[PDB]
Amino acid sequence: MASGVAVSDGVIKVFNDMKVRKSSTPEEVKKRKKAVLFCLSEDKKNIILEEGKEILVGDVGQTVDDPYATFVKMLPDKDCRYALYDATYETKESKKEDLVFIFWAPESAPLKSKMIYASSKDAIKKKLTGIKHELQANCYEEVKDRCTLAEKLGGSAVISLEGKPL
Repeated sequence: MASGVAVSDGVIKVFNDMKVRKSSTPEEVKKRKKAVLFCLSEDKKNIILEEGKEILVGDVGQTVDDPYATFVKMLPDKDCRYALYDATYETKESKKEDLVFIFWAPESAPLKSKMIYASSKDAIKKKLTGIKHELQANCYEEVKDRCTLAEKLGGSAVISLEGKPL
């Protein structure tokens, strides 16, 4: 077995909402996932998503002050996983959102949950179909760096990455 990994479909199901967003009123658009932290199944060969690991956007104003912090927070270097963060920044003109597949691949992760992901980075995109943007890091600094997510929107005119951090 070369490509030891098989998405559970739902990965696309939970992502289908990220690509299309799926909003309407102010009581919904706010409840948008700002970092769907996925993860490998138990068999260690089935790309799936998590249930208790998915940050939103409205949280920034609800109870949370900085979602980007929640990400790396539950993004240890020993837990190689996937993620799709939304570049909800505020440039000198208006706010924008660039879906960036935050590829959490900590080189120091467990080989028993890393050899797959690394060799699965392509299996995942097999369904994503060359996702628009993305960001893969192997360090808390690289993942917990505001400038990092500001490297695919236009820092040249970004007065804020979250209306505060920048």
